[PDB]
Amino acid sequence: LSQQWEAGMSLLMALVVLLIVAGNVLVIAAIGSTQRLQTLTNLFITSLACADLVVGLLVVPFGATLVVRGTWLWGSFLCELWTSLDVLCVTASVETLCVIAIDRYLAITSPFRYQSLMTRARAKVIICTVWAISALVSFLPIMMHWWRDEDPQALKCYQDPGCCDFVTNRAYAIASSIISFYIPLLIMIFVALRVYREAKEQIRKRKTSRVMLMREHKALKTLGIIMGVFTLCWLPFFLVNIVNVFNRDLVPKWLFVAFNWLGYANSAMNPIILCRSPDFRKAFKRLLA
Ligand SMILES: CCCCCCCC/C=C\CCCCCCCC(=O)OC[C@H](O)CO
Ligand SMILES: CCCCCCCC/C=C\CCCCCCCC(=O)OC[C@H](O)CO
Ligand SMILES: CC(C)(C)NC[C@H](O)COc1cccc2c1CC(C#N)=N2
Ligand SMILES: NC(=O)CN(CC(=O)O)CC(=O)O
Ligand code: NA
Ligand code: NA
Repeated sequence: LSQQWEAGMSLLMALVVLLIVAGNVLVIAAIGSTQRLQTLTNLFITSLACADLVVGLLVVPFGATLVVRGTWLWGSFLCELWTSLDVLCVTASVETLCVIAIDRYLAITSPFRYQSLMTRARAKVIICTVWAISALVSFLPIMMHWWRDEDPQALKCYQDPGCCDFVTNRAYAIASSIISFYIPLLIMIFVALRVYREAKEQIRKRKTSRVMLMREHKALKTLGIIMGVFTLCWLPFFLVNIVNVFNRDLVPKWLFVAFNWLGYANSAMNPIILCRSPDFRKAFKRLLA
């Protein structure tokens, strides 16, 4: 009966990996094969799809083995590398979303300046910077062991290569959460709501025709959906992360795990959301025979 749960979960995990990996490869292949999707924003979408792809290839497969076997198989170094890459992908995702929000805000409020100053290459640089900042805030604190807690339970986990629970001290939990997630999220949300306001003002009445603006507004809607779904998927984990460093009894392990998997599920969601934007849909239809 533990074998039918081990087999039951193995098959389900393999399908999660397939969906994440194939969906995000399909997004990247749509953008790379279609003139109409060669927009700056979609370059930023590429960054997201990449973080999702690292989630599907590296993070979920290690994680599934933890989930179904109930112990860590891969030794102490890969435990730390896995954790670091998990933390990095979440960080780079929320920083890219906050950049998309700011970029669009500047695009709609200064279309002339924006289109005369932004390039495909200058976007690729912003993206690079994002991943460099994300890797710094992610990798460095892990590497330096600034996260370690001094409780015996924590110390027993750290001595056991078969334990890979991210048991951290309070200081690290709060500070890493602020810097990796809560500040870029709050900024993304504030700025996105202003983009939404300004778009609304504009269609109501730019020299642009109202039909052209409505088409601009459909593509902005896509990005807003991705942002709201990212918020719904990750905010519970981050709220619970903080409750739990203050009282470990408030959040049982299996529940903590469930919240973390709702975050990982975000990486399946974007390609599916993109399926309903018209330009992406067309491209997916062509690509899949
Ligand atoms: C009118 C006065 C109202 C003031 C209220 C605003 C308060 C803070 C709001 C946003 C912070 C903006 C932080 C800027 C950090 C983003 C850096 C960046 O790289 O932006 C992406 C780039 O612009 C892509 O083209
Ligand atoms: C609870 C999640 C909070 C976090 C949120 C993050 C920022 C998202 C900002 C705005 C929503 C974007 C979608 C805006 C949709 C407006 C489109 C509309 O007009 O509604 C139906 C339309 O009329 C039919 O064509
Ligand atoms: C298996 C684990 C627990 C590894 N999953 C990590 C989670 O997906 C991402 O969690 C985080 C992302 C960024 C910053 C973070 C963070 C957790 C903490 C803490 N203290 N700081
Ligand atoms: N045996 C090894 O290769 C690594 N070891 C030690 C470690 O990962 O810290 C794992 C173990 O002792 O179970
Ligand atoms: Na992501
Ligand atoms: Na361990």
